Amino acid sequence: KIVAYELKTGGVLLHPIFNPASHLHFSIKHPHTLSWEYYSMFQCKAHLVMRLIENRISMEFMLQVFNKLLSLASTASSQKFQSHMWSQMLVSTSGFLKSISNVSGKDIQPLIKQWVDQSGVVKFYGSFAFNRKRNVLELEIKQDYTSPGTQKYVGPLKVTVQELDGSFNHTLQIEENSLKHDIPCHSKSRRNKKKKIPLMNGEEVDMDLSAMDADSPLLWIRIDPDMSVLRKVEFEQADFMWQYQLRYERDVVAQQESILALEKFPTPASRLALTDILEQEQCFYRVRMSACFCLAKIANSMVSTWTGPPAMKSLFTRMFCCKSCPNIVKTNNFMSFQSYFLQKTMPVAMALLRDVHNLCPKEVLTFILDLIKYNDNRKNKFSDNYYRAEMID
Amino acid sequence: PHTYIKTPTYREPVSDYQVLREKAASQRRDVERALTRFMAKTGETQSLFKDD
Repeated sequence: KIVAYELKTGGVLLHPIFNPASHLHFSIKHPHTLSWEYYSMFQCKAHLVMRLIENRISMEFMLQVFNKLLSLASTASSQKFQSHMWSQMLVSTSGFLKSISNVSGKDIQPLIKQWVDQSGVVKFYGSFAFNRKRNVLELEIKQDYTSPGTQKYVGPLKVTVQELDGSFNHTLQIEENSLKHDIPCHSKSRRNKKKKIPLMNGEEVDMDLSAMDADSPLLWIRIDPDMSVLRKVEFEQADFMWQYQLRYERDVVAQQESILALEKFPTPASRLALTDILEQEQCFYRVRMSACFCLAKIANSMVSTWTGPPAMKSLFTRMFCCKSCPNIVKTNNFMSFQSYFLQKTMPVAMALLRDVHNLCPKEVLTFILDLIKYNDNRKNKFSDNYYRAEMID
Repeated sequence: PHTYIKTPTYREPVSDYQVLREKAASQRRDVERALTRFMAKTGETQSLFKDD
């Protein structure tokens, strides 16, 4: 939301100094002259910058800062002196930074100078190349700092590389003149023997390594995984790396960004990846709800190649319909709250299917109308208004 | 044994889940269509098309 708004119009400036922001058509000196979208993005950027301050100075020290502010205010709140002490209930920026420096011993003045006083987000364009001879991974990260909303980042940058030997984090120092970052790569001895490949968490899984390159061990790369800067990343992986990142990652933002990047690769391996995500309980439900729409877009792009039925129809009849009647939907029992959301989002994406003539097929429209006719809600303890409203959608 | 013995018969029962779902669905759709057409005809009405 904030990178869309700041690249759209100028930027949000937390803590201006009194104009400080002249790129935008109102004055930021008073709350009653702000646009309402600017007020919303102001609150949004403020809580993300506080998450960044928690990233630099750990969460228990952050809660100690907040407790110190509240305790000064509550010792202030019981005095009777007319504001000799009632102004300890008012916080400022300098007092907040001083309380942070009191509890932690680190000051955050570079982070405050970059993300508060400066009003911009950063844009990262990354591309990699694997050097087989020296066994290194040559990243190439360049910033677009000449757009109207952007600024230049010179700090450190975390990158997480999943190779066959596991998941390794690397810190890169991205100075102004930097372009190529050579990080080292590990072995490929988990392709010699079939062993399980260890993940970002402590677990390990069986991966189908037939799509991987023979010479490179690395399975996927993520630039800034923890969202530790206010950034927009445009990484150029290979399509099998996006499919491996969609399947076997233990991070929902990486699964979402792989869904978002698989729309450019309409190959049938990506259709198999999104269909395996859709069939998979123990995936987070908002990833499957995105995989519905991604599968609809991919299915629209590979017409005159699609083999069987329309996308997600057989999967809908496998998950939510009767075993004896495929075209009759099961009676509504909405007590699971994840297959309820997936059930009410799957025909909405299924209706974006189009034939070679650019018209929605009469197999999906008939399916949606049979979902509407055979709807029986006399048996669940929950209402049907959102599911029926999504059927109209 | 039409002459000394006898036994009763019953009507053919339709215990099929498919046709029971179809019967309940079509009866609900027909009664709600009849209700909404009756309530739109005996009151103030709007129309998506001109004089419809």
